[PDB]
Amino acid sequence: HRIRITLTSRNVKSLEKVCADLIRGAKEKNLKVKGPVRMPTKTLRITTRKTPCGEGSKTWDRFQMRIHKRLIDLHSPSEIVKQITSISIEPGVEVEVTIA
Amino acid sequence: GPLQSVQVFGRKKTATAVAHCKRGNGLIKVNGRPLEMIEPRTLQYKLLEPVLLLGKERFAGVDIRVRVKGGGHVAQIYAIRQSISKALVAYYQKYVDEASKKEIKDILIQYDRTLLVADPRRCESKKFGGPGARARYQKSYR
Amino acid sequence: TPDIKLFGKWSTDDVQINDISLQDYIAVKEKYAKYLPHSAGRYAAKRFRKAQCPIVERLTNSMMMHGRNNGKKLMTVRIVKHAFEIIHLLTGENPLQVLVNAIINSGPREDSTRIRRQAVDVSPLRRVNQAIWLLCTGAREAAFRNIKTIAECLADELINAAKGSSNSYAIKKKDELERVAKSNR
Amino acid sequence: SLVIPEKFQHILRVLNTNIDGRRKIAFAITAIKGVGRRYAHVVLRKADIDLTKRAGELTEDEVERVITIMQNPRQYKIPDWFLNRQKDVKDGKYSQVLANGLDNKLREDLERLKKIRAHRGLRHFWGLRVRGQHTKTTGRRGRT
Amino acid sequence: GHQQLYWSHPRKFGQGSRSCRVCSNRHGLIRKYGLNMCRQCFRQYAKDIGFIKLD
Amino acid sequence: GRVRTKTVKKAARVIIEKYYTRLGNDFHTNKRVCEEIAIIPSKKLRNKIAGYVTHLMKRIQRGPVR
Amino acid sequence: RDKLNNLVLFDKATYDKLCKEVPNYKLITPAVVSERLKIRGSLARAALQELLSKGLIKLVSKHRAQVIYTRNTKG
Amino acid sequence: GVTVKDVNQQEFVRALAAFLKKSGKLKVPEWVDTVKLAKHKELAPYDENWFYTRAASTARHLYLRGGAGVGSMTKIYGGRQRNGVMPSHFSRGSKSVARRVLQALEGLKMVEKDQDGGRKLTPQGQRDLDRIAGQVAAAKK
RNA sequence: GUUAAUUCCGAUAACGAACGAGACUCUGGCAUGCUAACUAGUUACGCGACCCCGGUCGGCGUAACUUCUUAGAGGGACAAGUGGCGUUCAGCCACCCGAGAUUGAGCAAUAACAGGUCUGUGAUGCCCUUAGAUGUCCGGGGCUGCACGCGCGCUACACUGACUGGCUCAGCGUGUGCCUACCCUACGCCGGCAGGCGCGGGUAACCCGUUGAACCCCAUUCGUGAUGGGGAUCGGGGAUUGCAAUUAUUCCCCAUGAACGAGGAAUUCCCAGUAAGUGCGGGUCAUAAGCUUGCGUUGAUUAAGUCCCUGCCCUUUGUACACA
Repeated sequence: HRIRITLTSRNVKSLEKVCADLIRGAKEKNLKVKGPVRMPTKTLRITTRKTPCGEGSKTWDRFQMRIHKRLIDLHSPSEIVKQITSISIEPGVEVEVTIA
Repeated sequence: GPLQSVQVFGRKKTATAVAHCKRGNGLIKVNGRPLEMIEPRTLQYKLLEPVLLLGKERFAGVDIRVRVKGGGHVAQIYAIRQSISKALVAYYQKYVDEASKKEIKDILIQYDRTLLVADPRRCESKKFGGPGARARYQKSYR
Repeated sequence: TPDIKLFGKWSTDDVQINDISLQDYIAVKEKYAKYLPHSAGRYAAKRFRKAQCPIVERLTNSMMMHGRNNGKKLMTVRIVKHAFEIIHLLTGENPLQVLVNAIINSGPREDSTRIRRQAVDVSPLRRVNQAIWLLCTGAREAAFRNIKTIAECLADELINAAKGSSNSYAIKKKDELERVAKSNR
Repeated sequence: SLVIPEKFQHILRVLNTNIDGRRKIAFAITAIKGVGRRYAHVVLRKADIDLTKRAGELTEDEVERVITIMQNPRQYKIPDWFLNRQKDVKDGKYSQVLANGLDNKLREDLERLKKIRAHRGLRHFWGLRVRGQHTKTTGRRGRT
Repeated sequence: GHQQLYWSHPRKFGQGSRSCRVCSNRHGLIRKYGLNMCRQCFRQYAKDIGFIKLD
Repeated sequence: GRVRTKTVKKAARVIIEKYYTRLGNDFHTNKRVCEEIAIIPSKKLRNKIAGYVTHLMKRIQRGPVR
Repeated sequence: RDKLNNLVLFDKATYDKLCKEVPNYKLITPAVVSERLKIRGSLARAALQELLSKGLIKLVSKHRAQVIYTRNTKG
Repeated sequence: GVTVKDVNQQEFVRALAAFLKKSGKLKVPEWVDTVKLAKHKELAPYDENWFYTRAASTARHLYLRGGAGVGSMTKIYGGRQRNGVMPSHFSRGSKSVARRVLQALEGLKMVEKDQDGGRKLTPQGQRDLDRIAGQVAAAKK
């Protein structure tokens, strides 16, 4: 009955829209819901050379991929969770549903 | 009766120290140990600055317990030095009259800005092509 | 002591600044004296904010030099404290007064510059800077490769500069710069 | 107690090498070849010797005992990880060698490498680096 | 045999067992996070992967 | 170096020309007024425009503006 | 060019000089004692420990690098 | 009374080393007086009874925080690995010396092994540590 | 005239404009206000342990909460206010209030370089080889070679230091792989050591890890001696990774113990959490950082100016240069 939703996303405001839609769906379906917990973000850092060869001034890139993760707990059976998570999905957010 | 819990933080570049004031006796300790044994021991007067500037009567009724994480030695010493003063100012603002709070704040501002205002100086990032934030590697002509 | 500030065991008062040219640039009286000269920073952000820094903190910050010692401020506070102890146990007077007299008797009143060089007088803040640098250089030169420690050498340099017996390296370089400036004018 | 006593020797003759008595014992033993700071501390700790004394107040039967302990590392309870000739080629005996046999076994190992004509012996005979160093940029003050 | 000596080399390690997944060369490999590709093609396709120069 | 550019100045002149009655003297009032009347995509540009509006209103209270 | 010929232990004349003139010095510190008596700094520190055990000099502030001793009180 | 946080630790570890000198039943190994305490150290210690002082330090570290096994002991006794011509780094301490410290403090009851690994400190050891803390407090009064 | 700026004020054969700069995005402190937290803590308790009612416990669990932790909407600073200088316009300095009254990075205009890359590509044109191959594979060597010089770095030349114990503080981060055969490690034993053996945890705020990192703090040993600085060279031995270490892959133990006493002309980088000291992460990695890129601790001297040297940008002048 304690079902866990993990939301992993690259974009910020799309993930905010998805988690706000999940909050509004849980509030309209009237179940005991916890707050969305923000795991700390991860900045994938890549430092390579701008030049294909090694001839010139020593320049370096900083490729940054910022990934984000949130979690939402639900006190509800599995049919309610599948009914919520089967509606209004977008490619920016990956959803992981854990039963236990 | 009412719990006079006052939880006030103070921030160095990494060192964040949170002082906790309540009603009690005149004892001040940091991470369980008092101010008498905090290494380096040369900065004992720098920790006893608010006690010597405000007297023992103003600290005789307030117990202070500080949790400490982050920073270095001097960073944590200045963090607890700022946090106990800001916690005393917040306690005297919340639970007693504002006039004595204003006078103690005037004494602290006339002494040093470090007791109340945190420093916004943080470590500048190292750039590519240099060993530090501003320094560059040694250029060789011909 | 809520009324008066005790610099270690030393009082803020009983400091007789003889030179009227340095009464604003020596910040030791009643406002910038503390318990220990160690501090956080910010004194070198503005141009004339350096003058508001106390002179014991300026000696503390100028002592740490030459690579291996840059960044030991607690350690040079220990040096300055034990040097003040040696100054009091030799002279018997206030070591702060001995240091102020050393600055006054070691700061050069003229210098040479390029506009063939011509002699011009210096700013009082520049004279305090030159006096601190010369006495620190003399203390480090006396303590380099010697049994006599850095605190004893800094104490001997400040006491010889306050006495003016032409034994301190700062006094010798002050006389050398005065002779060169009298020559090329 | 800390004044100069009688029988104070300035130059000790221990294993055909002069020892200055002005230095402490644990670092004046180290002037002898084949024994350094760590092995000197181990010998002076495994023998009942207070090492705070100088190298001139210690007596002649006691330094004969020190000589016997330094010549016999096995029988006076010293383990086999302070020895500079673990698993010797000729006798196969674990022992610490003192100031003459060190150079003797060093030149006998060089003679063995010369006799087998290995690359290690060839680099020793040529006077070059042998542990795999780089002689393009370094090694200039020894050769003209 | 030819089948016994055509693949007698252990390729369990080294920088020649692994290669790029675009160029299949053995220089400048970004093995971090399973990219397994050279830095020039990484600079070429960082916008398609998702790496962007923020700071 | 705190010098305003033409994208701040001409837009602020158009704002004061079209909405002189709504604007006033207080910075934290006419800042929100310029936010509500003009679509400014950033707080920094909004603060630059509001500061130049306050400075032009000071010029109006001092005298005529060309 | 120059070599310091410092004594390692006490002579009789140097021990009498350390018992006579050293408790009359304003600075009783091992570097000054070694410079004025041509002895080791460690021997000077050992002599200071012996004078502390005897009770002729007065400690001011001890430290792992430098110890500070002075004379007896006047009154 | 008082705890060990009211007590200056620098003389407190020497006081518990003197307590272990008074007791003298820790069953020390044979190779104490010949071993170097880490892979990054250089000399043998100047003090002949460093084992009792390090056992005192082990006792107060396990009083302040538990769950410290051999890896945590090598971390707290790690230091500078001075590689010589190469720049120096950090290196852990030696495993076997702290392991023998834990075997001595398990042979006579001052610590006790805990679930999910680690060594906790027994109430008998807490009794002895607070009594010697009161001893150092009465000495400094 | 002013500005870091062709940034604006203002005259004006100009007017309307466009790129760049500015503007923009991200990073950093200011929030005791909102949203949230059993993958983070705080305060009160129920206990348990110890000392003489009180103190401590990262020892356990819970009635609220986000102050410490994290990330979202935000807000906050704009020359806003005062006093001077200035066409009273554009702007500049100081100051009260205030966390900032100039943080840094990315992008960065027209046009050009006979700059580097065909050794990044199954991006490619021309020429050459194509079976005794310049295709490909296997075995070994070499890319490390050494009378010499140059460039970037590391270690020291010491007592402001070396050695030995005690104490005490982080964040960038990374972690089990399509092929891929190779992860980070808690804890207990064997050994001084590198390491070995067993069960565990972790696809990552869960486990390493409260990331118990160094300089620094305290107490002995040293005594101006190329000495307990320094660790080059070299011998003997023990393990790890790999099919294979010999030209010592790397790590550890003992021993041998060189130059170096602050470095000439000349030259590199920099002005605030900056230089510098110091250590920790990623890439190269089976074994591996004397490199590079990020991060943390301690943390200054001196300057708020100049064309003197080296160059750059507008105006005028001269040219017999225009591969200038």
